[PDB]
Amino acid sequence: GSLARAGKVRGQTPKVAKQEKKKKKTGRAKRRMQYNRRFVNVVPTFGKKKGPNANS
Amino acid sequence: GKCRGLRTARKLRSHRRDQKWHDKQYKKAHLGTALKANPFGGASHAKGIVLEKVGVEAKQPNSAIRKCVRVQLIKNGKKITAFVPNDGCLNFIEENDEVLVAGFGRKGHAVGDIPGVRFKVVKVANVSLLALYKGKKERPR
Amino acid sequence: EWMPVTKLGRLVKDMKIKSLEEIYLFSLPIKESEIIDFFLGASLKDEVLKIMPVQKQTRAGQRTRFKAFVAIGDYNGHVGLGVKCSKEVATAIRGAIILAKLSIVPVRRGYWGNKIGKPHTVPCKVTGRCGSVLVRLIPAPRGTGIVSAPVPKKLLMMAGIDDCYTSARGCTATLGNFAKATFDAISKTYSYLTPDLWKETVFTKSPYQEFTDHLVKT
Amino acid sequence: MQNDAGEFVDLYVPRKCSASNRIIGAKDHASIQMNVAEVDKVTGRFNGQFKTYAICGAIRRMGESDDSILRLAKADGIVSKN
Amino acid sequence: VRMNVLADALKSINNAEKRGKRQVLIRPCSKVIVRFLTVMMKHGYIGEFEIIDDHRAGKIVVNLTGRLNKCGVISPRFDVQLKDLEKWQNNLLPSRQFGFIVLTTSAGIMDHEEARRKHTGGKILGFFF
Amino acid sequence: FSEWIDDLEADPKGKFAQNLLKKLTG
Amino acid sequence: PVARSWVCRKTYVTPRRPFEKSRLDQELKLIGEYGLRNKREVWRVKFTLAKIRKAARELLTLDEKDPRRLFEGNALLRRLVRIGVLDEGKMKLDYILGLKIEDFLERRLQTQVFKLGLAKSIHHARVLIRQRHIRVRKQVVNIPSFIVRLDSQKHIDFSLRSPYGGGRPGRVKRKNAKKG
RNA sequence: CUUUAAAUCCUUUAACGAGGAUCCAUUGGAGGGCAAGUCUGGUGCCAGCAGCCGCGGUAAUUCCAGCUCCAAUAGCGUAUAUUAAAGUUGCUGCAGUUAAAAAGCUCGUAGUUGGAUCU
Repeated sequence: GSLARAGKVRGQTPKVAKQEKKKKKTGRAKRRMQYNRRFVNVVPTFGKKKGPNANS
Repeated sequence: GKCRGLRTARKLRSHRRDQKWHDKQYKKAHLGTALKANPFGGASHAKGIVLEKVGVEAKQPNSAIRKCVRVQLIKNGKKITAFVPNDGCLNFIEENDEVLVAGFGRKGHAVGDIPGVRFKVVKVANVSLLALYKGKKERPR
Repeated sequence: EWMPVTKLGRLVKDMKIKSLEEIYLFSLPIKESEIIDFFLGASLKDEVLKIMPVQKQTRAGQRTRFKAFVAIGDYNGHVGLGVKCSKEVATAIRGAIILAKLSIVPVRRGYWGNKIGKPHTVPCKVTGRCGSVLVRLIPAPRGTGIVSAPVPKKLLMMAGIDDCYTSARGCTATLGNFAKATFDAISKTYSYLTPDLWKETVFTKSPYQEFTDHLVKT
Repeated sequence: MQNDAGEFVDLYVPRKCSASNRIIGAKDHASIQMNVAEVDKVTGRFNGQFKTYAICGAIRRMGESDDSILRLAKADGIVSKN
Repeated sequence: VRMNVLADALKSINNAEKRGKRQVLIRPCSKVIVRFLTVMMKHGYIGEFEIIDDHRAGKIVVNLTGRLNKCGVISPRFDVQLKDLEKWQNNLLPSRQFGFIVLTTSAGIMDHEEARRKHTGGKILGFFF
Repeated sequence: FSEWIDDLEADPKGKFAQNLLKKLTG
Repeated sequence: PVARSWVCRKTYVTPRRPFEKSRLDQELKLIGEYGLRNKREVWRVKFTLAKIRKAARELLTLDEKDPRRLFEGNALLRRLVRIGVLDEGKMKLDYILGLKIEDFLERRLQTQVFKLGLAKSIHHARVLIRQRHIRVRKQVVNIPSFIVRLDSQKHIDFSLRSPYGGGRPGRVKRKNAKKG
């Protein structure tokens, strides 16, 4: 029941700096982009209905 | 069966009113013993002073030491055990500092592994634990 | 190539039966899914309601089979439900699709208030029961849609019901009983005697009698 | 059956039991539709006509299909009085 | 003991219709029972019936046409205004296209549609569909 | 496609059980 | 005591199920088709349609010859055909129940100035309205959710001070022409 | 200018004001419920996560991070109280053989209920 280890994993996690990327769209433009990605073309599909974040 | 008569309104209402007392939620919310035994006194949050840091052992299926703090509430001097949610967040707490403590989300019930702990620390030294956790704010000096 | 095994299958293949409704009119059991493919197999959509792993305890382990609950039906006036259990999920789904085709029933649609246009809701309040699960369908005004849980909503949409109120009681968490109860409620739509069905029935020639010569000579 | 405009909007008109008038369902496989051959009154032979009686599966389960069919035939003149 | 002879009559009719019988015997009879049966008949739900006169209280042999789904009594006889009639119709009737709620009003015993036509409330006796 | 079906039959009551059963149809 | 009025109301309803995939796809399709900003606009038009439908149902449960039914049904149908959602030939109470959400979304100023050829797309229509380039009759209208009446459809011009309809060059054109 | 008792704000006019248009949107999540990754690195029943079920004991879809993804969006999370969900207070409309439950058994006043019949 020792409290000696309290920030063990967060303390020992190798710090990685977030990259620099161009800003995401906001408001109506982001919704337009989502609608375009999901309803305009069938390029990102396979007939198997894969997921948006498929790492395979 | 139940009474179905044009003049049975009094009997039906009385039966409903007596039988409501056999509902645990109704009896809890309409007796006053639960309100008087509630450490917060019916409030949503309460400020207290940390008396010590404790490590509560998780329930039997799991194995961990949940970092909590014994805090004495300013409103009534009652001693409670408040969970310090995130990791390394017990390091942000020092002895005899003021912490704002909320419920654990289950309305007087223990939550998850932590046995008998129904409160969690929300603020320490007038700074939220989440602001200290993400580096947004630093402990007052 | 479909080679019929029953008299009804032979009559359907030889274009003697002109619709599913003549088969329904005489309550004949449909035992070949190719009949359903012939009559509706251009608008039927299938949907796997659930894959449920069931287990049988044995001496040296649990034998695990998978039960596929699959709803089917063109989204106009016809719906079926099929439950098939097998050691393989794909085989279970195939069997469940076949069984849902075999159990397709006609759905009677009615009007909530005034009768302008096509029927859009159930003709009356119907109730289906399956193992403590009670599902009640109540006629709803046009444009309200299906006010139901997702499991009965799928079947009500595949039945062609445009709008309907529903009530559920019991252990609806068991998807199989929930689906079977709403299927019973849907199938009871045409078994309900409403005053527009009081007209005496004009009996016609049954498919086995009206094309007996064709069956003999083919 | 009928909408306001008067056109018939049903998929089909289910038949009713000749005994109980209750609707025979689409998956009532214990229901029967039996034809009784009509006979020429002088020759006593099949004239090509028949009387059609539909009995639902409930009546057949109750064992009342015999009585119901006998009564339907009696009312049609098929069965002699008494 | 026996109370609400209309309840017993409607229960007998319902149980006989469930059994597929062509006739049902109702005893004892009453003015309310006869009026309810007449309201039922004008809508074609039961067909003709005969009142057997025994010199204490009547009996009724009701011919049954298998058009009746449910006949029921509403006990107690709640007093119903024209405003609450729609709520009662929604609760008790299977559809807005058929089914009748029978009420006793000062104009007599009649279905809910005739009560609306005569612009009167009353006490709900029962329903049939 | 059948990848989820096949990995489900390996461990019907494993860690990746509710996920795969839902991924089949939901 | 203050003269202030506290009368207000929420103009939308949050869905009961937050993560229903079919509802998400339908709302996203509406948003993309009509160039809306968020789900709250879809829910707003849904709330207006639902309130109209509820009023229509309540009137329909009345007696046909009841004077309140005549008066309020006539007013409701008149408003619906005034904003163009309801056809003048279809002016019965039960024809209100058959209206969709796209019927009301079509009457938005954004959709109208996209349809009348004023903008190249629906998002260009939104940015045109928000940038004070569109006027209804003589009034410069700045709200894309502005619901256009039938009698106001024929007057949607390109403003008299807009660079597209009034010929005063904008900041960018003037600044570029200065360097030229 | 207008506003207003001086004023401010909104509205109106002119000037300057946008290419990382850096004039840089966030809050929670990504096993199921419940939408969205068994991608990579770290840790190794520890630290922690987790409303619930559960994840973590060297290949963690669940901790800590990076990336990517989705949910609402100038908002979003948390605690408490409360309403619906709850037909889990049941008048509508629940239950009481075995899941919680009919008094050991009758009598009995108030209470509730009460057969046909009169144009």
